[PDB]
Amino acid sequence: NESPLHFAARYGRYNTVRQLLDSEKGSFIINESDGAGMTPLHISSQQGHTRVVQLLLNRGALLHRDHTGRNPLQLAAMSGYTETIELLHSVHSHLLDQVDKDGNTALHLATMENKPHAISVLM
Amino acid sequence: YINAELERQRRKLRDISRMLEQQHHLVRLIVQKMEIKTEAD
Amino acid sequence: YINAELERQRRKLRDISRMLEQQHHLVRLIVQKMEIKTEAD
Repeated sequence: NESPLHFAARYGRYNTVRQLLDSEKGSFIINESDGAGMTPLHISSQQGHTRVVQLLLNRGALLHRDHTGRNPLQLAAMSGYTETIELLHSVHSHLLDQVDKDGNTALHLATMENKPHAISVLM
Repeated sequence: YINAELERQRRKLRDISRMLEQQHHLVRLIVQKMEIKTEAD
Repeated sequence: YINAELERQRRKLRDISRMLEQQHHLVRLIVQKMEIKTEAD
């Protein structure tokens, strides 16, 4: 199966995330990818959990990229979660204008999956 | 009659879509606050 | 044939809407009586 932090980060589950990052293991588990390449910062924002992705940024998570080369802005833009890209832009304003392995930005990924309410916020 | 029944099914699919988004918020809330002891990994 | 298939889809959207309202009553009951200990604010 998957890690206890990768389980807690994608299903909301706030007090379990705060407790796993409180342990002695909770220093190198925060930046660990899975077989798809996603850190807990990727899966928390792909699923649109906006107060779990904030605690991962107060503890200083690194902005790595998965096997497709996407940052947490582009994964949340594919899913149309508007409140979690207004928070990631307020603390990292340089993830908006980035590309991936296929060269697509966040406006490219929000139109491939028909997310009209994000396009008005991405622009 | 075709234009007065296609217009009726458009209002019905809007009610199904709004009921299903209010329910998807609650199902997603349950897994955030569900108690997991025996089946914990 | 158009009037005998638009009439058939009207009875199908009525069954989806009634199944979804009976289920929305149960999902809304779960959060009223769910046990919340670990994930309590």
